[PDB]
Amino acid sequence: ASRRRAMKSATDNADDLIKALTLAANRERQAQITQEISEIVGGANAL
Amino acid sequence: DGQCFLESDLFNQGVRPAINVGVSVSRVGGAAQIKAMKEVAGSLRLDLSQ
Amino acid sequence: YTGSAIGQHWMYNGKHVLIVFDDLSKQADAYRAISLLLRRPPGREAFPG
Amino acid sequence: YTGSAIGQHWMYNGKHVLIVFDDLSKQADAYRAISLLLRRPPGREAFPG
Amino acid sequence: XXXXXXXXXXXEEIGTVIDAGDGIAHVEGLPSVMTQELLEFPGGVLGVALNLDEHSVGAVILGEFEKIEEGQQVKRTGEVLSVPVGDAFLGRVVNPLGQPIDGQGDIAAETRRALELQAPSVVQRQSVSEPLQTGIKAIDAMTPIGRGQRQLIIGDRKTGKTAVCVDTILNQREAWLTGDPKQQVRCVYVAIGQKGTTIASVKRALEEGGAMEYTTIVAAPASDAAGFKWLAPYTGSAIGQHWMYNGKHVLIVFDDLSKQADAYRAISLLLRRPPGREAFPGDVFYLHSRLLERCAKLSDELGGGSMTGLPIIETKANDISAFIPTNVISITDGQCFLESDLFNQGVRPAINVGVSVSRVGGAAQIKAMKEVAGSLRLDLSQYRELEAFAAFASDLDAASKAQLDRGARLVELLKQPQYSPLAVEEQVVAIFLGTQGHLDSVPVEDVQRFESELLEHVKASHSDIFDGIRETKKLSEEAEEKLVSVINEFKKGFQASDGSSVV
Amino acid sequence: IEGAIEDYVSSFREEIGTVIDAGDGIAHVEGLPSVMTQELLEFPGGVLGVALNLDEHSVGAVILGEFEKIEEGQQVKRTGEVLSVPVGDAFLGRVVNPLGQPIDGQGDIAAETRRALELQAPSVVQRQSVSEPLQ
Amino acid sequence: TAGRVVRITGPVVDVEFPRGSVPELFNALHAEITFGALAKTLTLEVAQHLGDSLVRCISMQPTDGLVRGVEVTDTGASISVPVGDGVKGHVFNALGDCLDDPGYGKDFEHWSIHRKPPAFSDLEPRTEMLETGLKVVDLLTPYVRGGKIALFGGAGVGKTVLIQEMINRIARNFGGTSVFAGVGERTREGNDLWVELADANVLKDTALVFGQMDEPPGTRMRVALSALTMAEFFRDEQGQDVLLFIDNIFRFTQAGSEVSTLLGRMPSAVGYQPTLADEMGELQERITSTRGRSITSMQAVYVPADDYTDPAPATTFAHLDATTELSRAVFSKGIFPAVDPLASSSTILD
Amino acid sequence: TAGRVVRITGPVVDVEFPRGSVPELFNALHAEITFGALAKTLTLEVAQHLGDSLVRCISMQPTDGLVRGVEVTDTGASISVPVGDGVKGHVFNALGDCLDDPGYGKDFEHWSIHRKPPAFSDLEPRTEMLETGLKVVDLLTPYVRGGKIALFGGAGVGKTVLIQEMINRIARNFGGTSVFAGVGERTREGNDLWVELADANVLKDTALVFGQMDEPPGTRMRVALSALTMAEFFRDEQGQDVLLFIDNIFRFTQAGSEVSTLLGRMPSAVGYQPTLADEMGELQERITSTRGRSITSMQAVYVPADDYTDPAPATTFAHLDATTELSRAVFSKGIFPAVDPLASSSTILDPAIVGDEHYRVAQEVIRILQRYKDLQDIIAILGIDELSEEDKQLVNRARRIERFLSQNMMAAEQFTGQPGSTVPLKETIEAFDKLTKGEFDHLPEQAFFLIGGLDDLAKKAESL
Amino acid sequence: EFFRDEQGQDVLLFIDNIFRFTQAGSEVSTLLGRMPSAVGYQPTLADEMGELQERITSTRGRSITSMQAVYVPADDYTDPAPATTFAHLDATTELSRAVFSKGIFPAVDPLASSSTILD
Ligand SMILES: Nc1ncnc2c1ncn2[C@@H]1O[C@H](COP(=O)(O)OP(=O)(O)OP(=O)(O)O)[C@@H](O)[C@H]1O
Ligand SMILES: Nc1ncnc2c1ncn2[C@@H]1O[C@H](COP(=O)(O)OP(=O)(O)O)[C@@H](O)[C@H]1O
Ligand SMILES: [Mg+2]
Ligand SMILES: [Mg+2]
Repeated sequence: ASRRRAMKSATDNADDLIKALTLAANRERQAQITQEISEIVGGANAL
Repeated sequence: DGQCFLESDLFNQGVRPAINVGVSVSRVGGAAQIKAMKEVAGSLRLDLSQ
Repeated sequence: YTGSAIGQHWMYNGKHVLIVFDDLSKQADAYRAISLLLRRPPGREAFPG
Repeated sequence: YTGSAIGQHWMYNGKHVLIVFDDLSKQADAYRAISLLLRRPPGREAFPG
Repeated sequence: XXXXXXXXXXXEEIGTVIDAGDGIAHVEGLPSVMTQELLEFPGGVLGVALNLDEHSVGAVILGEFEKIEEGQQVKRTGEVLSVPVGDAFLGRVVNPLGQPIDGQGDIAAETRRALELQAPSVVQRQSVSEPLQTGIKAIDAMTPIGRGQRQLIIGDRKTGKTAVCVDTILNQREAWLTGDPKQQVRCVYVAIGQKGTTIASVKRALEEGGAMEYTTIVAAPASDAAGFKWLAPYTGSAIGQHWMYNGKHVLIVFDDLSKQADAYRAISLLLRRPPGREAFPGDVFYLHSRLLERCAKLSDELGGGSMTGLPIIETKANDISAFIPTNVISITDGQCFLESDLFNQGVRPAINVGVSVSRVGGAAQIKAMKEVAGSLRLDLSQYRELEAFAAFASDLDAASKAQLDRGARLVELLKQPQYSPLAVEEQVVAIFLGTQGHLDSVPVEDVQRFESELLEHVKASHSDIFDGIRETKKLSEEAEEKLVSVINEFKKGFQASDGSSVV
Repeated sequence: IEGAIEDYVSSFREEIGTVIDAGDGIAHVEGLPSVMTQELLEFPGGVLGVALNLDEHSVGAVILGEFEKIEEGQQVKRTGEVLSVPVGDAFLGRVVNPLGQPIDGQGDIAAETRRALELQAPSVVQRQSVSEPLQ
Repeated sequence: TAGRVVRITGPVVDVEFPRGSVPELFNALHAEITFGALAKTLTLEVAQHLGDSLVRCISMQPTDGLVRGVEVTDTGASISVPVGDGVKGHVFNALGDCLDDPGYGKDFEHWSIHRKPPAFSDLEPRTEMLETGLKVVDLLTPYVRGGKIALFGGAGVGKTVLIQEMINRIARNFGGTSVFAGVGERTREGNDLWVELADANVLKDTALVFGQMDEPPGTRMRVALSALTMAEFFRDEQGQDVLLFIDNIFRFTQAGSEVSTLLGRMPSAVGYQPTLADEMGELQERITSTRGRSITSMQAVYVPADDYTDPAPATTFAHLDATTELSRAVFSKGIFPAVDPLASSSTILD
Repeated sequence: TAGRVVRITGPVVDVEFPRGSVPELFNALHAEITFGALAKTLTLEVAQHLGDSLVRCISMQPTDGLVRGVEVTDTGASISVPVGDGVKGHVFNALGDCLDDPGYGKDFEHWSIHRKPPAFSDLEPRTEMLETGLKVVDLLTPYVRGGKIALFGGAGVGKTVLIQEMINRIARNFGGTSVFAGVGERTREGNDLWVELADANVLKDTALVFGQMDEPPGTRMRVALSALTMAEFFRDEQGQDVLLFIDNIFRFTQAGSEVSTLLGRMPSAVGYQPTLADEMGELQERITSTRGRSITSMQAVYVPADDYTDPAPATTFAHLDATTELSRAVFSKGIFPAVDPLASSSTILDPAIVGDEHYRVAQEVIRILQRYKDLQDIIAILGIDELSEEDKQLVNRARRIERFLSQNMMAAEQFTGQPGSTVPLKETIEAFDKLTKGEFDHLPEQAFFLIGGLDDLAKKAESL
Repeated sequence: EFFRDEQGQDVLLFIDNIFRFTQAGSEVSTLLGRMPSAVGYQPTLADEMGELQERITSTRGRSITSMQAVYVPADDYTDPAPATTFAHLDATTELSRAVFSKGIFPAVDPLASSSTILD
C-alpha cells in the first residue's frame, strides 16, 4: 500500500516535471528562432 | 491531407517500415479503402492504441 | 513543377497518375538560395515569404 | 599575434617557447567589436564571418 | 564688411508627405518644427515628429493612418506632445489624445500638459507613509499598498487582474464622499489592447458602483493603431500628474502594460531599429520606467500630493522569469502574483501569498490591521507547505492537523466575491475572526457565509466597534471585549448548511 | 523636348538585352522593356534563364546550369513564352531533366504536346470527392 | 491618369502614377496579363507609398506573365465584396467573385472589406449567454452571444457535423444566417464542404467564402475580412443574428506574417509580423454584438508545437471567450456531438 | 562663431561646426530649448565625428522641444564635476548640479569625468579580508578590503536589502569617506537612502550622485563616471580610503546599448552595443586600489530573465574580486539573503590568506552542497527515501547547512520586525565545522532558518 | 579524376576535412555580397557543395573509393552543412562525443551510423 502511495506521488512529480521542462523547451525554441531571425535580418540590413 | 511519420527509433527497434501508426493520420480515411478492408481493419487502430 | 506538368497532361486526358516528390526540403533550400541571391527579403529560417 | 611573433623569433632562432593565451574568447569579442565598427556583415552569433 | 554682406544675403509653414507606410510617415519641409511636435494632417489625424533628418521629418501617425497618402499637406500644432487636462475629465472616457470617445460631449479642459515632463527628483519626494485601501482582504492584510507606491498585479490569462483593480477603484467611494482632498482619492483606468466589450463592462461596473464620479478611462482598444496603445499610459499619467502636483491623491491602473511593450515593439520594428532580447527594442526599460517613475508622493514643500500605480502584466504560462515581467518587477515596489493554479480551484483573488511581497511593507498599514493581520502571511505560507507535506502522510501529530485546519479556514476566509470591496473597519474584524481563532468551531463550507453575516450583525448593532476602529485606526481593548461578546453571542444563533450548530 | 527624347528612345526587330552583371548563378540583364515575369531568356552560349525579377533598371535572371559561360556584355535574346515543358506518352520509361530534355541518353523523346509549368489548378467546382484507392 | 508597372518582385508590384492621381492606400487596382496561356486580370492592393509617386502593392493573383510598363487602372475603392440576401447559397473568393457561377453578384451592393468596428457607445455593456440548445454546450461550456468560440478537432471527431448542426441551430432557433470563411483551406476539403452542405440542404442559409491555399498570401489574409463584411451586412441591414466560421485563423496570422516579410518589414519575436496583435484585433474586435444583433463566431485555431505561449495562439486566445474540444476517445464511444466535457471550457460559466 | 543642429533622433543630436572649429571628442556643448515650461539648457557630449565638419553628440537631457537650426556653443572641455572635501554631505547629479542646494558647488574645484586609468606600474593586488558579519559571505565569499565586490541577481531577489545591509556593515563604521553612485535604480530608493543616512548621521561623511531611471540614457551612462571622479579624487588627492557603492552597474551597459542603437553602430549578439567590453572595462579599471591607497567598491549587477549567460553580466564577471550571486530558486525556498553558495566565488579564499581552518570548512561545505545539487534530480522525483545511506546522511545535513547560511539581516528589520544579527568569523567557522561533522544533525530543519549564531540556534531549538 | 579517366587504374581519394570547404565559402560570402542564409552559411551552399561532390563519383568501369571526413559544428547534427552532406554518401560512420566520453574508441555511434550496402 505504501508502494502504491509513493509511486502515485512519483508519477505526479514526474508529470509536473514534464510540464516545467516542456515550458522551458518551448521558451528555448522561441528564443532560438528569434535570435536566428535577428541574425539573418542584421546581415540583410548590413548590405 | 494526410501525414505518415517515419521515426528512426521504431526503425531500429524492428518496426520496418517505421510508420508511427499512433500519430500518422489521413483526413480522407475509410473513403479510400475497399469494403473488404473496412470489414477487417476497423478495430486495428483501437487494438494498437490499447 | 515540371513533374506536375508532365502528370497533368495524363490527368486531364482521363488517366490516373501518381507523383512522388523526393524531396521538397531541397526544393525549398534551392528556392531560398535563388531568392537570397536576388536580394529578396528573408523571413523565418532564412526562407523567403 | 604579437605574442606569437615574440615567440616565433626565439623559435626560429633554435629556442623552445611556450605561449599561454588568456583568453581567446576575449580576442573573439574584440574582433567582433572591430568588425562591427567597420560595418562588416556578421555571421553566426554576431561573430565576424 | 563680410558680416553685412552675409546679413544682406540672409535677408504658417506647411509640409508635404513624401512617403507613408504602416503607421509611419515622412514629411518634407517644416524647417522650424520641434522634435516630438504634434503635427496634424488633412484627414483629422495627428502625428509625433520623432526623427528630424537633414531633409525630412519622421512622424509616427496616431489614429487612422489609413487616411494618409502621398502629397498631403501637414501643418504644425505648435504644441510639444501634450494632452489637455483638468478636473473636467472626471467621469469621461477619452482616447490617448484627450479626445472624447464616449460621445457624451466635449471636454472643458483646463490646460495642456506635455507627456515627456521629467519625474520629481530625489529631493522633492517623500516616504510612502499613507494607506491606499484596496478592499481586498488578501491584499490589505498581507501586501499593503501605500500612496505613492507601485504595486504590480502580474498574473496569467483570466486570473482576475482587471477585477482586482476595479475593486480597488470602487473601494475609494467611501472616501470620495468626504470633501477633504487629503482623503479624496481620484482614479484613472488606462486600457491598452483590451477588447471594447471589456472596457464597456468596466465602464458599466464603475457606473453601477458610483466610481465614475471620480474615475477617468483612457481607452486604447485592440482595434486602434499601435501608436494609441503606445501613448495610452503616458496620457493617463499626464491626466494624473496635473491633479498630483495640485495636491490631490491619484490612483493609476494600467491594464495591461505588456501590450504597450508589444505596441512599441511594432513601432520600433517598423522604424527598422535593431531589436534585442525577445525581439523587443533595447529601450523598453526606458518605456516602463519613464512611465512608472512619474508615480510618487510629493514633499509638502511641493504640495502633499501623490500618484499610485497598479500596472498589470500578463505572464506566458506563469513564467514570471520572462523579460518584461522581470523588467517591471525591477521597477515597481512590489508585486501580487495571481497564480492560475489557485484561481481554478476557487481561491479568488488568487494571490500567491508566497511570492507576493510589498517592498514598502507595514509602513503604510494602519495599526489595527498591522497588529491583527501581521502574523497571517508566514502562517499561511507554512500552512501551504504543511499541506504539501501532509497530502501523503498516512498519519501525523495532532498539532500539525490543527495547524492544517486553521490554515484551511484562513484560506477560506481570505476569498471574497467580485465587486464586493470591504472597508478596512470591516476587514480588520474579518481577519480578527480568523487569526484569533474564533472560527475554530465553524465548518469550512460555511466560513465565508459566517463572516459575511457577522459584519452585518455588527453593522446593525454594536456599531461602536466599526466606529471605534475607524476613528482611531487602532483596535482598543474596550472595543475588543464587546467584539468577542458579540462573536460568542452570534455563534449560538448561527447554523451551518448541514450538521450541528457552531457552538 | 519630349519629342526628341522619345524619337531617340524609339530609334532603338525584336529587342535584345545585355548582361550588366553576373555571379553565383544569377545574371542582371539590362534592357528588354517588354520581358515578362518568368520568361525563358536564352544567352549566346546556349544557356538559359528564367527572368524571375524585373527591376526598374535590369532583369534578374536565374541561370539553368551552365553558368560559367556568362560574361558581361553578352547579348540576351528572349523567347516569347513563359516556362514550358513538353509532355506526352513518350516520357514513360525515360529520365528527363526539368526542361524535358533526355538525360539517360537512350535517344530523343517523341514529344506530343507542350504545357506551361505554372498553369491554374482545377478549381472547387471542377473537382470530385476522393473515393478510389491508391493501393 | 492611369499608372504603369515599374517593378515586379514576386507577388509584389510597384506602380507609378501621375503626380496628382496617387491612389489611397488599401485601394484596389486592376491590371492585365495578356499572355495566352496565363491570361488574367490582376488585382493589386496598395500597401505603401514609396515616394516619387511610386506605390507598393501586393497581388491577389499570381504575377506570372506580368509585363513591365503595363497599364494599371485605379478603382477608387478598397477591395469590395457583394452583400445581400442573394449571397446565400453561393461560393465566393476573397475578391467577391463567385466560383459556383462566374459573373454572379455583379449587380449586388458592394461593401468595403476595410471598415471600422462599432463605436464605443454602441457596444453591449454585458455578456449574454446563447441558448443554442445542445446539452453539453449549454451546461458545461456555455457560449456567449457575439463572442468567440475556439474549436479543436479534426477528421473522425464530428467537426463538419457540428458545423452543419450549428448552422441549422442558428437558422431555425434564431432566424439567422451562417457565413463560412475558408481561410487557407484545402480545395478538396472545400469541395467536400460544398457537397456536404448541399446534401443536407443547409446551403440555402450559408454564405461560403473560400480563400484557397493555391493563391498568394494576400488573398488568404483578406478572405477573413470579406466573410466578416458579409456577416456585418447581415447584422446591420437585414437585422439577423449571424454565425461566422473561420477555418483556420492561424493561417490568417501566417499569411499576415508572410505578406509582412514580402513588404520588407522586420520580423518580431519567433517570426510573426510586428503588427500581429493590432492586425488580429482589427478582425476580432469587429466580431461583436451591437444594437440588439450579434455576430457569433466559431474559430478553428491551430497551435504550432502545441505550446500556448507562441505569439499566434497567445494573441488569438486573448480575444476568444469559449473553447470546445472534440475528442476521438469520446466519438468512438458513440457519444455525439463528441464534445469533451473536461477539456472544453468557457469563461461565462460564472 | 559656433555650430548649428542639423539632425535629431531621440537624445542623439548631430551638430555642424565651422570648417576649422570642430570640437574634440567628449567635449560638452550647450544648446537652448525655449518652447515653454519645457524650456531648458541641454548639455550634449560629443561621441563621434561624421566628417564634413559634422559631429554626433549624446544629450544629457531629454531633447523634447529642440528645433533644428539652433546654435550650439562649445565649452572646450569635458563634462566637469565638483571635487573637494566640501562635496561630502550633499546630493549631486551627473552634471555636477546639487539637488539639495542648487547653487552649491559652482565655486568648487572641477574635474573632468573622462580620465585615463592608473598606470599598470602603480597597481598592486589586495588580499586583506573584510569581515562583514554575514555567515555565507564571510565563509564562502570573503570580501577584500580595497578590492572589487559585486552582487548579481535577477529582479526581486535582494539587491536593495543586501546593499543597504552592507552599507550598515561597512559604511556605518568605515573610518574613511564614502561615495554612492545610483546608476539607473529607482528614485524612491534614493530618497529612502538620503533619509536613512541622515537618521544614522552618516550623511556628513558620504557623497551621493544619482542618475535614476527617468533620466535619458546619455546621462544614465555618465552618472557612474561622474561619481567615480569624486571617488578617485578622494583617493589620489586627499589620500583617504574610500567606499564606492554603485547600484546598478548593468544599467550603464543598457544605456550604452540604447545610445548605440541611435549612433547607428551595428548590433552585436542579442542586441548590445559593440565595444560593450571596452566601455565596461574603461569604467571598471578606474575603480582600483593603487599602491598605498584603497577604494573598496561594492557593485550591484542586474541579470535579465535570470539569464546569467547574458553578455553583460558575463562581461562584468571579469573585473571583480568577489562575486556574490543571488538566485530565484534559493529565494523561493525562503532562504535569505538567498546567496547561491556554488556559483558565488572569491579570489582570496585560499589557505595562504584565510587559513587552513577556514579553507577546509568552506571546501567541505561546498562538497556537501554540490553532492546535494547533484542528487536534486532524483530528490525531485522519488524523494529522499530512495537514496543510499551514504547519500541520505549527507543530504540530511546538506539541507541544514543550506538553511543555516541564512541570516536575519539588520535591513530586514523593517519588514519582518525581527532584530538583526552580526556574527564573528570564528563563530561561523565553528558552527559550520560542527554542522559538517554532524554535531547538530538531530535538530529539525525549521530550527535553522534566519538564526544568526550558535547560541541563538540553541535558543530557537529549545522553543520547538 | 585524371587517374580515373585517363588511366583507369583504381584509386583511393581521401579528404580531410571537407567541411572547411563550405566554411571558407561562408567566410567569403558576406564580402562577395551574398546575403547570409540560415544559421550563417552562404546561400549557394547546396549547389556549391554539389558541384564538388558529384565529381567524386565512380563512373562505370573506372572506380574511385572516396573517404571524406566531415566536421559537425557544435555537435549539432542538424546544422545545414552536415545535413546537406549526408545526401551524397553511401556509408556514414558518425562519431559522437557521448560515446567518446565513455572511453569507447573509435567511438562510432552504432545507432546513427548507416550504410546502403547493408541489404
Ligand atoms: N472576485 C472574483 N471572484 C470570483 N471570480 C472572479 C472574480 N473576479 C473575476 N472573476 C472571474 O474572472 C472573470 C473576469 O476576470 P478579469 O476580466 O479580471 O480577468 P483579467 O485578468 O482581466 O483577464 P484579461 O486581462 O484577459 O481580461 C469573471 O468573469 C469571473 O469568471
Ligand atoms: N531576509 C529577508 N526577509 C524577508 N524579505 C526579504 C529579505 N531580504 C530581502 N527581502 C525582500 O526582497 C526585496 C528586495 O528587492 P530588491 O532587492 O530591491 O529587488 P531589485 O533590486 O531587483 O529591484 C525587498 O522588498 C524585501 O522585502
Ligand atoms: Mg483584463
Ligand atoms: Mg534594488
